[PDB]
Amino acid sequence: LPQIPPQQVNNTMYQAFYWDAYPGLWANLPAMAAPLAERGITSMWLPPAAKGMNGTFSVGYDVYDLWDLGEFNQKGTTATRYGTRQQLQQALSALDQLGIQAYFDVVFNHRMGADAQEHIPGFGLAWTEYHLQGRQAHYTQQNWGYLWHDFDWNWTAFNGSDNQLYPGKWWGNTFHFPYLMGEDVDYNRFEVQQEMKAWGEWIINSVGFSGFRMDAIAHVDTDFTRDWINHVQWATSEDVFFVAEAWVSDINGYLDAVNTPHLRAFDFNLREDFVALSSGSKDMRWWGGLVNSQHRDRAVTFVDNHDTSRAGNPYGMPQVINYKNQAYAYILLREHGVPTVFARDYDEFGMAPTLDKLIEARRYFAYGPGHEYSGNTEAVYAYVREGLSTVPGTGLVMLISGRNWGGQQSFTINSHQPNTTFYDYTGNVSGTVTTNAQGYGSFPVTMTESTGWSVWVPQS
Amino acid sequence: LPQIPPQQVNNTMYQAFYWDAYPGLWANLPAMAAPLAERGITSMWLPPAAKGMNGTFSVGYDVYDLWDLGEFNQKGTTATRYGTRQQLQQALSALDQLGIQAYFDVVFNHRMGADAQEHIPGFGLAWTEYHLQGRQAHYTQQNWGYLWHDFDWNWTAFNGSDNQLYPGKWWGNTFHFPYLMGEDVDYNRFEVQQEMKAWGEWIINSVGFSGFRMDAIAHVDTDFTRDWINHVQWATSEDVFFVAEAWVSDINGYLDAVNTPHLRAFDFNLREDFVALSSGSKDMRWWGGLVNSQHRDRAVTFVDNHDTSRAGNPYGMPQVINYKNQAYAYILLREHGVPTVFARDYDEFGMAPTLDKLIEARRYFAYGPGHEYSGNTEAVYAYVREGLSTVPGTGLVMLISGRNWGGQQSFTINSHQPNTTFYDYTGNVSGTVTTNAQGYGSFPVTMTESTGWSVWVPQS
Ligand SMILES: C[C@H]1O[C@H](O[C@H]2[C@H](O)[C@@H](O)[C@@H](O)O[C@@H]2CO)[C@H](O)[C@@H](O)[C@@H]1N[C@H]1C=C(CO)[C@@H](O)[C@H](O)[C@H]1O
Ligand SMILES: C[C@H]1O[C@H](O[C@H]2[C@H](O)[C@@H](O)[C@@H](O)O[C@@H]2CO)[C@H](O)[C@@H](O)[C@@H]1N[C@H]1C=C(CO)[C@@H](O)[C@H](O)[C@H]1O
Repeated sequence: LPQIPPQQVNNTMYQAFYWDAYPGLWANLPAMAAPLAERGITSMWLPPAAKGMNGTFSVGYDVYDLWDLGEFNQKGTTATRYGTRQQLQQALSALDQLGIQAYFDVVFNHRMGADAQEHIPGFGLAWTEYHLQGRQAHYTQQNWGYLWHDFDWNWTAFNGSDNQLYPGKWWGNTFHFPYLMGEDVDYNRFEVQQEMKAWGEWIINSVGFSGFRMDAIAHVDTDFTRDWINHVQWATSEDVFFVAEAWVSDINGYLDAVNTPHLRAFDFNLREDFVALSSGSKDMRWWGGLVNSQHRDRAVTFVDNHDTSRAGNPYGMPQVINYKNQAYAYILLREHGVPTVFARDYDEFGMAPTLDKLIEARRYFAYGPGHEYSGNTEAVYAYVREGLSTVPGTGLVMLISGRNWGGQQSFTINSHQPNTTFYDYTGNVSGTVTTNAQGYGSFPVTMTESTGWSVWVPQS
Repeated sequence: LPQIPPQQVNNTMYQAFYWDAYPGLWANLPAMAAPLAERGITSMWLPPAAKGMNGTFSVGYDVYDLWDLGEFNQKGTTATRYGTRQQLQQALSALDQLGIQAYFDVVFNHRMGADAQEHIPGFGLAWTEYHLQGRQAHYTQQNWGYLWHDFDWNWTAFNGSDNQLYPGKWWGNTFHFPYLMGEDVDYNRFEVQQEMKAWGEWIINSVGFSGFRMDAIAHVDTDFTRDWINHVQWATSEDVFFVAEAWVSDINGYLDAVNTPHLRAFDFNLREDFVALSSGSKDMRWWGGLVNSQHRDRAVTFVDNHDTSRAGNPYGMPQVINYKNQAYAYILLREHGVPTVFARDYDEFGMAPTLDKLIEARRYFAYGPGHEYSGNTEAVYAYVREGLSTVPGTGLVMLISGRNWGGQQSFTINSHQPNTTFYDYTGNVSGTVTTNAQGYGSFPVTMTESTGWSVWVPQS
């Protein structure tokens, strides 16, 4: 396999959970991640790891105490759904030896599970008194100095609940609607901003994560988001990875509003093309999405996540059932974006036998400039990676069929590698393809759903 | 002085010329560069280095042969205005030794100085026959292989001239008007595109430049522009620098049209604030500029260049007569953008003494998160750099007067450094400032033109 200079290895993200998945994940995470690292996964998005209101039953999004990573006895348990902090720290060390960066699912927008009610003057009853043992232990003046503030999480830490404002509050400068659920956190209050900057430092520099997936971040004040990202980046030696879950109509607008070069965003709109792909009738010449937009460099592409694919389909999203490998090929091999392999696809749906080779194709071959194919048809999409002049053996000519016909079809494509012989890394088409002196070869693809993708890369 | 980690040192650019300046620059450049390296200049925008139509009298923008860097006798001289290519290579070696990156001023849009005319069938005479001895010497099949194409630069390498298209030609997809001057090069021709890629690799990997100032590039086909940048970036092991001279009304839309993360652009709009500043009557609360836009991270800021500041004022631009040190402070110490120090200001106008301390202020202290100041007045702008937690002694509190009243005014500002004693690195205000437990100090600034900027930094 071609050997890539480490600093140039493509980042391939793996979402290491789906809904209700993997109770006790932390203990098992080293084993799960060992083969994934061999394939070419270089980062995993872990489920929200902080204590949530429903204890071991919580997936993590009903977050209670951001400073309690399965360490303190609260909400009925010490461990989270996934395990104790010790098991998490050992998981992080294992992933570290394996070369994998772990991203934290931070839930900034809301809190749930108050320890007691309060009477808020001029308002009434609210579930706003939060005790937060983990905060008491780690958010101390000794640890954080200038970022430490003596204040209690009660109703003055929140904008409000049930889309009603608490006295003297306002929702903030939010790109989406401000209120989603729970007790909406007031990031217009200075002491909360500073504590969150301290927590971001703790997660990277002390706990040992390498980046964040930012839950519902478009419901959160945009100025705080920018200032917290900017603070954590300046505060860390590594280049920390930030990806927004900004599930809005205009994700380009959201990124321009936050206005930090460190923030990426999930490509929600590219999925609509995979929805069309699943029909088996999509015109394979047209592709939209963030990854073909003026923010394409800041795109994090995916096929499904725990909201889009979930038993019962609770958010009513159209499903991506068919042609899923062609969808994964599209996100994995093209030059732009950081792609996400979804655990439910790899694991539960059992797509690992075919996905394994696509992760390797991205890992060891998808390098050099990218080229679109003037010869795309209504039924076949093709794409080229030149490869690396420095690394002979890189480059790829990929083809995907959006039809279930049977048989093959071939396309004359310029690989930009003269007089080079290729072969199909996927094992879907047999034989070789030899290019001519100007770089062109005749590459086939199978016109089926089940095997309708091919990734031709140069022979050893 | 604070010791900044090598990979974190701010980029500070110096445009190493102005109009008609420095005949024989190459021999004198290492001498000029050594003290500037000490102050903190890290990159130098060098004048267009390729042979021009006007020989030793060519600043370099009437470019004739891009492969002739002063190595071949054509246009009446072997050496350019700035020297031989031997003397250029020696200057680049010395810059390497000083840790200074060199940026090549590439002139892609047009050619001038045709050797003979051609009778274009169905058009008439045109000055299109380019002999190009440098191209004969270096653009060879043995040197470049796949990128080498056998063709001569005659009328079929250009789109037209005098805003008139040649037969079969179109102007291309250009953001600005396509025609500026000379023989407009056809970048919609494959062979011309492929040759320019070869040349880009040559400049970086063989001559030893580190980046590019892209002349008149809004007039050049946007798709070539993106493809060239991306090709050169992939073909270079180092992180190559690219700044566009896109002198258009909507620089944001230009950078979105080219759509590569590697391209920066000059912030022409911010200069309009410095024109206002120069009057002595600017409202210092208000600032525009690309550096304050959604493309701020891709801004290259400056006060003047060889087009805006020139004897005779050839393009009718308003001049920044006064408050020039305040302008420089503004572009040098704020967190976004890469700033440019102009040789005409440093040298001819004698600003070196004061610019020396503001360059050192950027090199050594301008790190960590930036913060705007809520208490800006019509007369005073202020701004804070929080500094680095890992490097004690960094950070700064800058203020700039836009008034010439005399005396001093003090401003209560959060420096984000508790219990810290500051002093004015510019020496314009005597004494020290001591911040309280929460980081706030009372920072003075002189209300004058000639001394009205202060840059408070931590005592050592
Ligand atoms: C579940 C999901 O809901 C919201 O997303 C909606 C978008 O706002 C809309 O644009 C709409 O078109 O569809 C989306 C689904 O209705 C919300 O904005 C998202 O942040 C949210 N996803 C995360 C939020 C959670 C915490 O409240 C979790 O429940 C969820 O699993 C997260 O992925
Ligand atoms: C000198 C300058 O001319 C053009 O610039 C104009 C802009 O296009 C307009 O938007 C307008 O506002 O004013 C500008 C000045 O008239 C052109 O676009 C620029 O590229 C050009 N600058 C470079 C071009 C040259 C030719 O190679 C050189 O003469 C000049 O020194 C370069 O800096």
